[PDB]
Amino acid sequence: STLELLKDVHLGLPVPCHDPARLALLSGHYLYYHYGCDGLDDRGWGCGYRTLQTLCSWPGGQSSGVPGLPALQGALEAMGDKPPGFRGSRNWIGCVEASLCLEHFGGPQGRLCHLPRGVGLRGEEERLYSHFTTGGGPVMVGGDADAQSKALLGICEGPGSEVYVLILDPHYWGTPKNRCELQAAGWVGWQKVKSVFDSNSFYNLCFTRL
Repeated sequence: STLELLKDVHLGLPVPCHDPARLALLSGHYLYYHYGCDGLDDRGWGCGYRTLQTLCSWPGGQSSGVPGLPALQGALEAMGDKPPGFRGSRNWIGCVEASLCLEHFGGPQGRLCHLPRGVGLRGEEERLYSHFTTGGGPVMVGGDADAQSKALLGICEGPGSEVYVLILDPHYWGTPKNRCELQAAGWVGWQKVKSVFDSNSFYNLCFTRL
């Protein structure tokens, strides 16, 4: 009768440092949306929608008001952001579309941020700490130029301020049994910012707040 998705899947993960100097995790709850999780086969193109659905699930960790992919595409058509025929298409979306859909469906507020080429998080480290500390939600990372949408759920750093971010990857295909399975395979996990955000690429972020 109901869509049974996994909740708060990062819980139980070890800190990626021996002695973290700073650590901030999101508050509130979210669900793990991923390829095909609702029966629609969006492999290869749907991951931006899946990350967006995760954002929509926060902070209640509830699926009941989270739109499906067709409804998301239909909203973009209705708003004039995409041409007729977009609904039913296999077109990808990113942070720009996500921010528009958040507003349309009354989801958390979605604030855009562009990261150009540069070191680390390009100066946005402090914003990310403050964001999570002040009740911020999952941060979408667009899938442009790497073909992988991701959500950011936390941030920490070691003694030398090498930063790690807690990443949620929506590319799982199948039915994940539990959060331990996701953690063991790295579908959710801490990663060094240097590896998540290639210094020679651009990234878009969409911060969620409520």
